[PDB]
Amino acid sequence: ATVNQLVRKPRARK
Amino acid sequence: EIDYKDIATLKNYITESGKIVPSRITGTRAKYQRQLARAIKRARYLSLLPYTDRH
Amino acid sequence: MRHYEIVFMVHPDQSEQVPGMIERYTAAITGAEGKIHRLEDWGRRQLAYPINKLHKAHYVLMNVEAPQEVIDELETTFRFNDAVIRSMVMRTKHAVTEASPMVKAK
Amino acid sequence: SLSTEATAKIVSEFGRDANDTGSTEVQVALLTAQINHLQGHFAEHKKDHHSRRGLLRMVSQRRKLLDYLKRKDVARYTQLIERLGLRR
Amino acid sequence: SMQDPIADMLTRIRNGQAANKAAVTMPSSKLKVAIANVLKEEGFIEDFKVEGDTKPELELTLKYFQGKAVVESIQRVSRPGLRIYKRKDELPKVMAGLGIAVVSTSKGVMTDRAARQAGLGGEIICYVA
RNA sequence: CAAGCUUGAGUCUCGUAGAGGGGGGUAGAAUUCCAGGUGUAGCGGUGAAAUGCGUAGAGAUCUGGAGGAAUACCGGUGGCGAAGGCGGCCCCCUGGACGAAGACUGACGCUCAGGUGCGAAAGCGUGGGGAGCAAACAGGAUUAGAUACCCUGGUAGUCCACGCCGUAAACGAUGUCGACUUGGAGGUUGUGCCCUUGAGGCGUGGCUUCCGGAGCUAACGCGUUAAGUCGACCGCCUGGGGA
Ligand SMILES: [Mg+2]
Ligand SMILES: [Mg+2]
Ligand SMILES: [Mg+2]
Ligand SMILES: [Mg+2]
Ligand SMILES: [Mg+2]
Ligand SMILES: [Mg+2]
Ligand SMILES: [Mg+2]
Ligand SMILES: [Mg+2]
Ligand SMILES: [Mg+2]
Ligand SMILES: [Mg+2]
Ligand SMILES: [Mg+2]
Repeated sequence: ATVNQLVRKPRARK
Repeated sequence: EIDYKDIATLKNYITESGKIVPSRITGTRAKYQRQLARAIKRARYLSLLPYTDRH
Repeated sequence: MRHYEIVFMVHPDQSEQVPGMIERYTAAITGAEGKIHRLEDWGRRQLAYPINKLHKAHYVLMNVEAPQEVIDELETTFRFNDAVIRSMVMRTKHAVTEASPMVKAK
Repeated sequence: SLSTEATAKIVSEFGRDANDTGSTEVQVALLTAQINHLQGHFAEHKKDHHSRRGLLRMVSQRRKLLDYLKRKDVARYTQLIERLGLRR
Repeated sequence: SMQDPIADMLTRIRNGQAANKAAVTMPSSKLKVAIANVLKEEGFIEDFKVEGDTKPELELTLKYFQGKAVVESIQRVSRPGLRIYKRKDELPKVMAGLGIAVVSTSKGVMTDRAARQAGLGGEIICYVA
């Protein structure tokens, strides 16, 4: 949910 | 403020079997009720009030 | 400095040995800057329940203001002496000087 | 923490007057003497893990207060670290 | 905590507008004056006063229609976790041009309607819908 | 970057409450064992019985002693602690929480991947300890069989020291912090003023439960302690089974 979380690891596409 | 030595106050707060009457019956404050509990437990060691009506 | 209320009861067959233990314990307290507030002798007193197969125990109530030097030795010599059958100490809130309800009726 | 004679004297040791009690250097000394007071306690009482939480609170509190004086004025920082025996 | 004070300002406006409050108070700052004075000049609120100099306290007078919310909703856009910036031709509109978008530039705080004559861009503050 | 300012976050004093933790003593019931006394045919146990115990005198009662573990009543959606949790009393050491009056430092803060410590009980290692309860097991009923249930016993373990193990329906099935948004019934804990004219009247912080408006929600329900409106940061999920 947090944009700063996605800096470390993006959303994992299946 | 409350103390264990005045046993006449403690006789009004116990039963005939030495059981401690809770604050539901007497309607006393909850601050004194914890203090009256430990004040009897002081007097129970000093042989001032009986434990049960057995002895 | 702490404020102690010291309760100790004496074996009833040695009830005449009580004023000896009053002034021997006091001289060790007051020499090390220990104050004293209440010293009340009650005599024999009826028990709510028997202890050590006895009745009519002697009661002495005390109040001692003193540092922690006396709290090490005095409780051990209570357990060392066979005269004191029950020893009980407690910390109070202030230095107090007030007669007990036992003295005020007797 | 301590009594009145131990608290008020160390404030007068590191403060400019009796009113200089809220400053950071006093707060280091209040934690420095307290950890030095608890050196012999936790050696005998290693099974007291609940008072160790209060000990680790004050170690973490002293580390954060040393980081404020070090980043602003290092002259007062170099005085207090050897005056109380820090940096190990 | 209070790390976005403009978002704290938008929270205190949106609550008292919906809960029929007559007037609200909040801690003042320079930037909060530069937003509420623009909203005063755009018909969304009524008046603002300053109180206190060692603790600056800002006050806002609410505004209603028949007991109905004038400011229906307001949306914080940029934030300390994610900064938002646009150019002079990428300025977004609110409700296709009905609502205003508070954008602070070097020529002070103005709207995107007022940024057309100014020709500048910068930080988007809030969508006054 | 520089100089600041005080409401954030801290510091001191005066205080109050609490099963907060650790260590060392101590009390009295009850359980069982053992000693003695009086005393006699069953005690014991279940839906009903039996195994088991007892004429070497059981059981019951009374006196006296030993050991072990737990703390009735108080005791309550009561209190405390980061959580698991924590309960006889007393001493010693020690931790945080909260309130009043001011003084003082001047953002010293929030949050957290690795790292670090705590962490129910079972179980594991070494050495103690042993009442009661009680896996496996012994024995008797039950039954088609009883492995379970029920009953009579009983070891490991439960206890302590010293470690290791680090998982739970470890749950409020809600990560933490801050800002705001109508309210009641109470509880707990303080403080300020008031014909003190009663343990009361009036305020006002901390903690906590049950109702309930707007609002939110898949429904249940939440609803100033949010699951309402928002910000700061982190963890985690991507059909079921495989797993
Ligand atoms: Mg304290
Ligand atoms: Mg017994
Ligand atoms: Mg100043
Ligand atoms: Mg093993
Ligand atoms: Mg069985
Ligand atoms: Mg073992
Ligand atoms: Mg798990
Ligand atoms: Mg529930
Ligand atoms: Mg409703
Ligand atoms: Mg509700
Ligand atoms: Mg899968």
